[PDB]
Amino acid sequence: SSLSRELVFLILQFLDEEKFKETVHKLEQESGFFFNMKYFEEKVHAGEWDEVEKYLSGFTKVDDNRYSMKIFFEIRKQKYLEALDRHDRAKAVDILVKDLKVFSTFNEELYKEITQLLTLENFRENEQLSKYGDTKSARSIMLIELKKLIEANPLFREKLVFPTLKASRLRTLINQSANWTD
Amino acid sequence: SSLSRELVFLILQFLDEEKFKETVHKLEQESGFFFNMKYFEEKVHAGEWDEVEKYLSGFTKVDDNRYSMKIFFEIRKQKYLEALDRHDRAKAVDILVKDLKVFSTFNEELYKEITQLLTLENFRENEQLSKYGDTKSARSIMLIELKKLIEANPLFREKLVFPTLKASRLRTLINQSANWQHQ
Amino acid sequence: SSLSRELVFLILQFLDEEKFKETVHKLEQESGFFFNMKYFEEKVHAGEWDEVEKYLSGFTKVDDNRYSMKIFFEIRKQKYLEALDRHDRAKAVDILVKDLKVFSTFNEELYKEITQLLTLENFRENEQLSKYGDTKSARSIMLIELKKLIEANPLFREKLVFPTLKASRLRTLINQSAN
Amino acid sequence: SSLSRELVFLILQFLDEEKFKETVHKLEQESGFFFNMKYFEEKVHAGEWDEVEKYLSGFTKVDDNRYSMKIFFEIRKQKYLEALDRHDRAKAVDILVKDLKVFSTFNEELYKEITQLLTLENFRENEQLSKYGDTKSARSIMLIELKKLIEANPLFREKLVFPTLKASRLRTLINQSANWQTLFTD
Amino acid sequence: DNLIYLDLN
Repeated sequence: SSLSRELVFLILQFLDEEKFKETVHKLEQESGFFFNMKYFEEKVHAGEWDEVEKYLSGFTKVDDNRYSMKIFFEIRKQKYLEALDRHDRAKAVDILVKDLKVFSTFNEELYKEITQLLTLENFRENEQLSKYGDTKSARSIMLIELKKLIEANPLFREKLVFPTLKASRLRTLINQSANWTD
Repeated sequence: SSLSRELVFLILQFLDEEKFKETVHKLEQESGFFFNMKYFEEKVHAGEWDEVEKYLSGFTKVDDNRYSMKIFFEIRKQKYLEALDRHDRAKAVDILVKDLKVFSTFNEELYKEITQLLTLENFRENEQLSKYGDTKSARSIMLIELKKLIEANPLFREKLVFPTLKASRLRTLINQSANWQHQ
Repeated sequence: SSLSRELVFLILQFLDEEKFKETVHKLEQESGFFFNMKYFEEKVHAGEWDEVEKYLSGFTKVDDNRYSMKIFFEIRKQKYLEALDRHDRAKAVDILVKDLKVFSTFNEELYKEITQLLTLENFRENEQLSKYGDTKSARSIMLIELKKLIEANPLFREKLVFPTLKASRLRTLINQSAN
Repeated sequence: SSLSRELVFLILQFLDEEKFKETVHKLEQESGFFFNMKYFEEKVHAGEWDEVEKYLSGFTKVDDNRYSMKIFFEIRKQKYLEALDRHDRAKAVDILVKDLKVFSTFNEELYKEITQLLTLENFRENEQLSKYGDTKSARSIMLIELKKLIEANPLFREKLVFPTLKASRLRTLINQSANWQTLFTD
Repeated sequence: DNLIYLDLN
């Protein structure tokens, strides 16, 4: 219902005021009603890729449309690059097969080119990546793209803005029920 | 406030009814108001020791009292044992020093005796652990010991039972509010 | 001196007769005078890859010529595919970079082509590798190749036959000295 | 024969003079007639415990007597301690169970004490191991002990000194055979 | 001002 939906938001407001950080974002994710930009942003910077994909998965799947396909590919690209940078070529190959391979069907050559970064001494030998700066510069610069990709995604375009309402509305409405457990 | 407190339960009830399983337990945890027993068991059987320990953290720390201390100990011991059984001694060592070493001060001889299980071809050579049957049965027999330890713990004894009330109590109160006090 | 050279063979024969298995071959490798084809055959079947290349290095470097160039290539290629078979993708890569990458300058596309075998469920899905059976076969059908390659290689061609001589020739010449 | 045995020494000399360093040592090992002390010290300092234990295995097994038993024990202990130093506890335990677990039957309680060194932040917290200085110093200081154990061991005591003889003795006898007559056939 | 094909850069 539309009733149920707007109750979610009230509850959300409450949790945030009770400093229940985790519970807030599990709700956002499971309800799919509000995508917390500033939360997403923070998680990207931290390199929490398992959580990042998990939170996204509450709002869209990898193959839903063209926007979210690139959003995912982009994350699983950076994940693979950092793996490469810390020279953990084991985790890279794992990433390559489990995470990046689903995008090969669409782009067979691109996948081969991503696979060949494994043999380079430093993947910045590849000219298209010679500008990749470090972990921190690269995540933020990727984050910028992601904000755009999300805000242009139709599945998100109605969910990014938290409807503004009075401080502690849920406590006040509960108070109206007490004026009117049990 | 007790107001805010009870408000959480209404939410907890709303969440459960909307099949927001994860958010339910995240609130159970962070609020530390209700301890879902059926969830805990489900996780102990699933061997989600990380989640299990993370869920207990919302109620009690490892050194708060004697009951909680044995609770954590047992879980880490079991984690330790499952590592030995898949012959991942590397992981077993990591657990022995990272998690279990905190209990060495209280019982030096037990830590040593637990330490020495690494050097065994099968830790069932120790007669006290010769009754480890398999991963399922051992989690099960331990789970039953854990239920006892929790239900006795003073920090938990008043947070085990969910206060009974009307289905969709929050949706009722809110539907009241759409009717109320604007008229 | 050629004196010193022929003295080695005496010693070799001496060493073989005394059942000093490791020493004989260290002597072979370090002196580079005789290439023990049966030894080699044994190691390549047994999959002792480090040891096979160690032994070889006594007789030829990777870039010495066309033939020895392919010989090291074949060995390293198998060493790689074997790693893929046992699903050890770590070692598969480690070999791909440390061992195989030296040939990529010579054949870029072939190297890319070998790289991409990592992302397959089973590398026999490459139609040129669709006849790879099991380790045991693949080792032996490659051993034949090596044998032809070595026997054609100039740096080996005059070192593949052990000069036949009377048994314990070294103990007899020692006897001539005590007399 | 003692003949064959003494021919080994000539070959050894020759091999050494031909700068065939690796072959020399394989012979010493497999024949078990001469134990190269300078070479042993060299590989112990370098820490090649796989090569060190392989070299000894040409002259003795781990349970041949008291001296050799303790020699293998000291080696494997140091291998275990170094693993604790680079904090590779994975390998430490591997060593403890594959290499050091053979000495438990003989020393039941020492094994428990050694085992408990894994749980320590730094094994020098044990008083008996509080003197372990760096890798270089402890290798060196243990080498000293090994030398004493090797020189005292009955299986080595007669195999420690290379019999001195005229240079290229083997090249000389070959020439006497050529004077007496390729070398392959007369 | 946006461009959503897949590539390295």
